[PDB]
Amino acid sequence: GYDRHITIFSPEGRLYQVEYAFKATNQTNINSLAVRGKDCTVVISQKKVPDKLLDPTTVSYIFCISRTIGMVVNGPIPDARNAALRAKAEAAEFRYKYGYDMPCDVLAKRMANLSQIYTQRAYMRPLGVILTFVSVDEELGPSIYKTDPAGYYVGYKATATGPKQQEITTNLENHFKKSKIDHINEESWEKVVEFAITHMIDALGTEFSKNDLEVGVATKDKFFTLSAENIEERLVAIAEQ
Amino acid sequence: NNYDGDTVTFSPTGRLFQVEYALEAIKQGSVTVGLRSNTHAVLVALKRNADELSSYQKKIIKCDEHMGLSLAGLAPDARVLSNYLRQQCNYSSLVFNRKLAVERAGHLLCDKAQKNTQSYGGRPYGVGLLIIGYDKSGAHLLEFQPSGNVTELYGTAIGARSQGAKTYLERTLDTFIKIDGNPDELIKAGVEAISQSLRDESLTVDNLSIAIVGKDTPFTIYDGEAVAKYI
Amino acid sequence: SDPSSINGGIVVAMTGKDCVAIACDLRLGSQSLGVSNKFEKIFHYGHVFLGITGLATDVTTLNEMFRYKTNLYKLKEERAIEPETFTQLVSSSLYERRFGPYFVGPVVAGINSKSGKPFIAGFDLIGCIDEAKDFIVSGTASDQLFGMCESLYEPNLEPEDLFETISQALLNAADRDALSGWGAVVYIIKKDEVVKRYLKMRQD
Amino acid sequence: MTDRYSFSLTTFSPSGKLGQIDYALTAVKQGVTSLGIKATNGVVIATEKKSSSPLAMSETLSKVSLLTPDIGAVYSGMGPDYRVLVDKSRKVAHTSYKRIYGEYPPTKLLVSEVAKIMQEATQSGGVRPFGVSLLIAGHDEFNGFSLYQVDPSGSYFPWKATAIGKGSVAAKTFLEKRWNDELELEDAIHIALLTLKESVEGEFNGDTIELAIIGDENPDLLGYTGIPTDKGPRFRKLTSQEINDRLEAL
Amino acid sequence: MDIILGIRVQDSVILASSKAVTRGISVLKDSDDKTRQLSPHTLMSFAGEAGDTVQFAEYIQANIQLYSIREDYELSPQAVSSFVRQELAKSIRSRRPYQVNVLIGGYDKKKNKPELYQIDYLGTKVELPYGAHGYSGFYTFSLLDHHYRPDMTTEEGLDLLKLCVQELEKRMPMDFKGVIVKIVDKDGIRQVDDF
Amino acid sequence: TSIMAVTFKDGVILGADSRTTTGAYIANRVTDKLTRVHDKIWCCRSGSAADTQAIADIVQYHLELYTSQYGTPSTETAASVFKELCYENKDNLTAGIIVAGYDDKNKGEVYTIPLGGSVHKLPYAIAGSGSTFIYGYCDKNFRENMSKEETVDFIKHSLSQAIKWDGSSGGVIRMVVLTAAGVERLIFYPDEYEQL
Amino acid sequence: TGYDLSNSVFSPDGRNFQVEYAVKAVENGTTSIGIKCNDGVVFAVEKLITSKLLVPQKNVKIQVVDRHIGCVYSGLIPDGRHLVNRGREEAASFKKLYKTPIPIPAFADRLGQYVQAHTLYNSVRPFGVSTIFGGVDKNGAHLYMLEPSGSYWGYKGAATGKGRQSAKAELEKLVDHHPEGLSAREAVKQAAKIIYLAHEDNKEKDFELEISWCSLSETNGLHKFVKGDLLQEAIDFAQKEIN
Amino acid sequence: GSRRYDSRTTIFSPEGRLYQVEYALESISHAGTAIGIMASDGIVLAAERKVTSTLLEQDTSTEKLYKLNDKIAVAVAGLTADAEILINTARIHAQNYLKTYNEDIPVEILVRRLSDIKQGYTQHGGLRPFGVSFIYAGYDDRYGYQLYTSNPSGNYTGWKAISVGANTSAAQTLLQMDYKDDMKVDDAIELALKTLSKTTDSSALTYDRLEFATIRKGANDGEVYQKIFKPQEIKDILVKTGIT
Amino acid sequence: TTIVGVKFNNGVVIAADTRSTQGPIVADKNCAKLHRISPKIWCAGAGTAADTEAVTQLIGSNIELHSLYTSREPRVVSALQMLKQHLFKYQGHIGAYLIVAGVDPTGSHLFSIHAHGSTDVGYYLSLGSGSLAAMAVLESHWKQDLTKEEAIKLASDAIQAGIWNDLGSGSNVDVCVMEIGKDAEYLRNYLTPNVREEKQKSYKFPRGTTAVLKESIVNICDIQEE
Ligand SMILES: [Mg+2]
Ligand SMILES: [Mg+2]
Ligand SMILES: [Mg+2]
Ligand SMILES: [Mg+2]
Ligand SMILES: [Mg+2]
Ligand SMILES: [Mg+2]
Ligand SMILES: [Mg+2]
Repeated sequence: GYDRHITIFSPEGRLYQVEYAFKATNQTNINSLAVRGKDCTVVISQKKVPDKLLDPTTVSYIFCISRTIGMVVNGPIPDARNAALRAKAEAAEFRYKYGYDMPCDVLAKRMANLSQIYTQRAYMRPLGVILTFVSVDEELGPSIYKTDPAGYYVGYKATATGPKQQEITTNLENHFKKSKIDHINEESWEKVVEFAITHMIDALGTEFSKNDLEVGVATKDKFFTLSAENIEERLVAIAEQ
Repeated sequence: NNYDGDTVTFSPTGRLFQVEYALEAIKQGSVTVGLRSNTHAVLVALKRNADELSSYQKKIIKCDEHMGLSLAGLAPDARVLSNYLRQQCNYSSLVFNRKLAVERAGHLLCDKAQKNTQSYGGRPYGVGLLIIGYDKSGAHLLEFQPSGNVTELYGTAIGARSQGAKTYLERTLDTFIKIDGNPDELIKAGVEAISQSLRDESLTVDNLSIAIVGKDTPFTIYDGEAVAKYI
Repeated sequence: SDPSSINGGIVVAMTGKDCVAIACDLRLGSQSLGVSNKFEKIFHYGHVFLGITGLATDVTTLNEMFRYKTNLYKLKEERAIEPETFTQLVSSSLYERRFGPYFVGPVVAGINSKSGKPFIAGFDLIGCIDEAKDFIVSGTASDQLFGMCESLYEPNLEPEDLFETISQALLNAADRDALSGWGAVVYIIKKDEVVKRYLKMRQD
Repeated sequence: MTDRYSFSLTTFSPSGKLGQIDYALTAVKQGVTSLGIKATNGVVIATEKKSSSPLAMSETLSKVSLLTPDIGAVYSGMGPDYRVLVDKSRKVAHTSYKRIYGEYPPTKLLVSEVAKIMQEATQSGGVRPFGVSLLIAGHDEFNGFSLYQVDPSGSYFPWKATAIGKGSVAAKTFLEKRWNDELELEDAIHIALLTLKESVEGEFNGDTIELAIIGDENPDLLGYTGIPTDKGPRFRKLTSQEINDRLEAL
Repeated sequence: MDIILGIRVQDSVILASSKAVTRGISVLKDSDDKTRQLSPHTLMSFAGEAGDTVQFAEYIQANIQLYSIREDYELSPQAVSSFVRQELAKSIRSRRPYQVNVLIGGYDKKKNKPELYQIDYLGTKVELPYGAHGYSGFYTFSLLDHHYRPDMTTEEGLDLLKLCVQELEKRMPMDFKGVIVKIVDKDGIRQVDDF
Repeated sequence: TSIMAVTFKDGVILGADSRTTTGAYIANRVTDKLTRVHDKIWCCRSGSAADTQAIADIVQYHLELYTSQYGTPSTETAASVFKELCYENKDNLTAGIIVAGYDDKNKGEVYTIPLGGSVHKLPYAIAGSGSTFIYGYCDKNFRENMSKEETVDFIKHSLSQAIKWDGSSGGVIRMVVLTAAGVERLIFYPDEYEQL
Repeated sequence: TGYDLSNSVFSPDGRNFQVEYAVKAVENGTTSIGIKCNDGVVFAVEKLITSKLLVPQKNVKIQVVDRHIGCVYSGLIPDGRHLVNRGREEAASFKKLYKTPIPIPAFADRLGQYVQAHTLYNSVRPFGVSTIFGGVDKNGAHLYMLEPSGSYWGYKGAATGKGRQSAKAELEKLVDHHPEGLSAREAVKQAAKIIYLAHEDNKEKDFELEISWCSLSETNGLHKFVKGDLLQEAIDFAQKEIN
Repeated sequence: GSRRYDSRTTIFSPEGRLYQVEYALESISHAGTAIGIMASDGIVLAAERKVTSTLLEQDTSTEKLYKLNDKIAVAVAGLTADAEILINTARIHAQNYLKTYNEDIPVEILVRRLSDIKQGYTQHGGLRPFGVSFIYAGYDDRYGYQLYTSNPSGNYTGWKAISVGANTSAAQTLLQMDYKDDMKVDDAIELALKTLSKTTDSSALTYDRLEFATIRKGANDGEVYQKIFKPQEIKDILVKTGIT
Repeated sequence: TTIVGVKFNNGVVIAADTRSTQGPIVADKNCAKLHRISPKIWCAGAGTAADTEAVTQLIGSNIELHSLYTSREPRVVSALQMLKQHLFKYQGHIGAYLIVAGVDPTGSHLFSIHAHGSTDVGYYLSLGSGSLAAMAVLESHWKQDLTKEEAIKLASDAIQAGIWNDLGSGSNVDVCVMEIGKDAEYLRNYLTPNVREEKQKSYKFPRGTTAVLKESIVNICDIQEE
């Protein structure tokens, strides 16, 4: 039964350790969601601080990889930070070697290649995380690229990740079946964030306070995360409509 | 059981069996006692022969002028660890013109042992050590276990039936700690402590090993005729 | 002292109508001392011709190296290497020794077996390709060769006129160089026959 | 750390089977169908863009890849394994050929290098075989047009036409009926589309099919003018629109 | 060291090598044999830098003897000379090069021909009817150019050699203490012990 | 080369000429010697153009990676990274670098890193071949806590004199102003500064 | 099955059992705590007195990193020492390159990444310690706790070892009954109490209390051991509360 | 750690056999039959391709017969990818020898080096052996025309006639019967094809399922030529020897 | 050698003379010095000719691989950054001096790079032994907002100044024009101001003039069949 323990093929051509790494991805019981505006890319994630002894400002699964690229992770925090440190090193090295900022899709490919290696080389385990990279690319515009433990990656109009990803996904598909466009037709990122939160609320059937969410926003030339108070202002505008 | 094939494996209750098996080799070793006052520190060790044609295995090793140890378990592992100690004492003198604090020596041994408990291909050391020394903060006694645990003590014993001596020293603590400026009395008390671990055999002139270090006393080993005075 | 003029020697190549020629002297010396009058400096790998002047040990070494590489090339590709491709291979191989170079002046000559186009090229010791249409020269009498070739050469000579031109260019250049001469060979190269002619010349 | 798996993970079993290679071929069998057809004046390679979710932008996932200006590749099996092989194949076309000879390698030799890489993953320490079969199409001056299949073992074979993956047995049969030595490239494209329709479940259009050709030199894709002898890449990827144009006369 | 000469006649190769060994101010020896038998029908004479000459020659000899045992076959003189050349070419770009010049005289039993190869320390190889290293050629080549014929006998070769050594003894400033002469032919290698 | 950096009440200003020479030939007369290693940490370069560009690019890399992990670096930290490169590679480098940056806690700061790779925190710094001619002038005219406009004038008058006397210095005077307000590039042409 | 025999193997539920077994070794160790206060942090630990022969005050468990960070841990003591040695190398190299002493969040990730790395391969074993650490930097006080999986978060208060449940509950009370702050001096006393309260679950042996702290006002932002009078005082405060 | 997953490819069985070598030989026994026959005036190599398809491009295909240099060729039986690794190594060795000695490599020396490489994989390194058996056909001026085989153990032997791959027992018996020392190349050709015709698992033997080659002195005056047969030329020789 | 680069409205132009020398001797009268890093990134080199070619090919190769990997068209800053880090590493021992010009999705660019690894930006540049003659012309006639036609004229005039006044430069003018949103046009032998005049006399020899010892047919074919 040792084809179960290391990344070699089972008799049906499967990699069980990769499949079990996909299962670890939902250990945190968190859902996230990414959407594109005209000028921006928004990523939101549930924030759960179950212990009262925690400093909630340090509890986060959103990372600022470079000045332009943000990354949200679905999976255990140690593997998430391992991926985050690596992506930061890769993006900085890219800029040094090639003289321009690493595109979101290129970083996604690079991290997807690293993941592929762990599925082929026996001594390295796969990381039990799914990585969603966001930016406003200078050539391609608003961008979402997502990587998984199989080393698969692809670009997205919008996407969702976590235990309830299917509900959020179908909710998003239905909106785009309606609107018939690739993106949220909205000028300000504030309104794209409001769309994102609204559609998560409907799809999950739950209500959010300012401490139940985490929001990252990508614009031309910077990616940033919102404070609890910026999110509150978002929640307030949603309620009043 | 399924978890004792190497040092790199925890049991389901969080134990490291290879380390515990290394601890077991010490329990089989011949008894050795250590104790100290405020001025001197003494090692007493019962040496074990193979038969009546054979010599008695030496148990006490000098590390520096102000430091040395006794062993119980795998003797070649003691030779490796004591050699490492000699080097570290030596490094401290050559580079810093400073005698290595007995406490630092304990920390260095702990870290050396630990590396062999966390990586593949290694094995834990299979020896326990009692380290005495006199440094800038007085007399010291350390107990080293191959799990990497090092402990500073007034007195102790390790090896087969050390428990007897260990209780004796626990009773006598308040008396032997005050034996300042009288080396012979401190040894006597150590010889008395080690006698509580004897069954069948008794202390003879090629059986007994004593070492002492203190205020104005370099680490020195007494064997043979030189222990007659104490039997 | 200068490694590229210890042994002496010259090579010249020329293009004409549906043909190329490549010629060389036969001298090998140790400075003033003439050692051998049979040291040929032109080699061929299939239908591609390579002349090499300079330090003779490196001449020998490079011939053995390109024989090696063109033989493996043929086994893998299942066809003989062409002049344009070989030229790039020579350039690459020389530059790979950028900081400990072979002291040579190679010259490539051949006809592309597909297009029928005549081809020549020259290199410096470190791989720089000189791709002249008319003629390429190399060796210790290269200045003299540039002089002869520049005045004697005209385009589109027939094989047997080209022979006379390149022969006279080599001969009279060699006679004004102390370290060149002692015999000469001339290859006339057409798409399916190659002729090799040894010239009669003064032996001082 | 240090990689301490310095022993083979693929080994012969008592019956002479190399287990991991067979299991790699099984993974290829589950893969989406891809095929190639050789014509007198070109080669066509095609496959289905099976998108995982409709929110995925499937044009950002390239199943057919340029390896050199005159050589392209498609696959069946594990996509991520394919993606890294393409990166390595592109690099080896330069390091072990273009930097030496100043020209791109002929199809068979690049295939040979890819095959070697895949063979080594079948014998080297601490690795599993690649779980993909490749179809590599290309043109070069002295060999003309060619089509090769490369398998997990590193074995490669030249084909007139073939298919790999899911519905390969049926597709190969379909190709045996229609292939002849007088096909022009448009005829081969038409057959490729017909063949591919059988293994495709739902939507069958320019946005769900990926198709490329090795054909005529495209000087309009070169990016510069003024060197008569440089005439442009023979590899071209058909647009969504070009595919749909040919799906009417189908 | 100093003078080494070789001449290939009809059916044999003759190698002549000086006997003196000089350490600066004194002649340490006047009977030194500057040659090694590489195989039963191949002989190598050598001259160049102290220590390196003998180290190189013995290293070559060891390698050829190893080949002979492994294959139970004697390499042709041409093959031996190419091996030797490669080693010297390899050495010239080394950290510290062998400064050694050699002559290889062999009888090829397959082609039934004597063969003489001249190789200098750079790895410059040439096959010759007669050859020398250093300044030896400057004094002897004009005599060899005059008298040499490809159909000479062994005795005629030796006489032409005496004439060469006599010219060297007349015009060369160094006293090289005569030469040791060896002949390589179809029956192997022998020394001419009166010269 | 003439380069300088001056702290003032609202932050720091860097200044430089625009000439780079190959012997007596002016290879570039509009060089930019003021280089960005972080948003509000800039440096002036002197010595080997190859060395200082290489170092600057490496420091920009280190600080970009620092920022990703630990947030905005201090000016002191930037100088420390420069120093490490200059000190450990002193045998192979000819670099004289002035580092100037703005913090909100620390305000404007200036660090000079001369040839040997030592570091010196100063209220202002001058360097390059042309700096020798303005040691007297700068010492007499520099005050602490000048206004933006006084500081622009001090730098303009100083580099004007350096340019006048040093043949290796010349062209336009470039400046970079670093404050809480942001980052402002200034340029002054020969006709303005020559007649001061 | 057999998924639990090798580090870095995912089980079919997506778990690394060897890491979970490492936690068992931690849960079997002595109790250690950390309390974040207004301008600093306090660390305390229970040292079991195995015998009268242990020299009191002489087997120190709390460890300093650089000059501004304290670390305490429960589980396998040598694993904790190994982790602190690595921490010291990481702090030294940071200060070497960047001049400034390592920020606490930066330091936390350095330990985090190192501990996480020991869950990637079967050739190493996970760390058998949970580590509570922290100190004062230029952005204030920080308290972290780090598990064998490499997981860590910032805390208001934290506890690990055999008496972790008791101590947590005590920590939860302090957080609720002081929503505006707790002084460094208060926190020292409270730390003593909570250890004394947590010692219930290790009652067979009596113990020695050990405390340290870094406070911007009380210690100038440097890590110091609570010794002498101030220690005795906090011992008294604790003794009065268990009656 | 990693020891657990180590198959130990290089150990003796209790009987003193190398498991992996035995199992590699078992693999090879399912490969297409290859035959080599030596005459006084040349050598024939004939090999059967493993079942074809009508869409396989034959005229550009090479699965069995490989040129090592101008005087030496090999027939392959086993894993083709493994064979190509070894073939390229042998090609390089041949050129190294030519570069060093300025003489073409003697057939045995090339065969010994390749066999020594195969041997190494059975004694050290913990890697699986190459699943390949070779038949070497070549010429040199010492021993003239020579045939050798090598297998995954790295043992090699010389032959007048030999087969590898499928049905070697049957093939060897047939060659043992009809082979004669004074035999000429054109007879050896006929013998090889007849032997494959009888041992094949196919219904009949046709041009599209064969690779064929000869090494002949049949080249103007004392020199050797290799001839890898085109598909049309195999079709002609099948007719000429009356098999189709 | 004379080489120049000139920025204009919607792009950049580079030009070079065509003489390559061996000391004081002209080896090639019509050398092509304008090399391609990528389709729309071209460069020209002075200094050690093998180094400029080698370094151009190496970075051109890595640029192509980078472009394939990123699915983006190559940038001039990438060519620049890779060249300067390669050259800096070798401490000036690779004697490559280049003007690099190109257009990419980011715009039009013009850079010089020096053998030790320093780089410079500008609107007009020159390099080589004729660089001072060329720069005299560029400094006399260059203005902001040149049209494509004016830039080709200015650049070729700058090369001409090198051709006539620098002994190191000669023969013809080659030009390459890179306009934004268009294919780069490589204009080989854009100017031809130096045709060799016809000689006074034919030096064609009567056949049989040369004395010959031996003729043989060389076997260029492989081993014959049968
Ligand atoms: Mg793995
Ligand atoms: Mg002459
Ligand atoms: Mg003369
Ligand atoms: Mg002469
Ligand atoms: Mg010579
Ligand atoms: Mg000036
Ligand atoms: Mg430098």
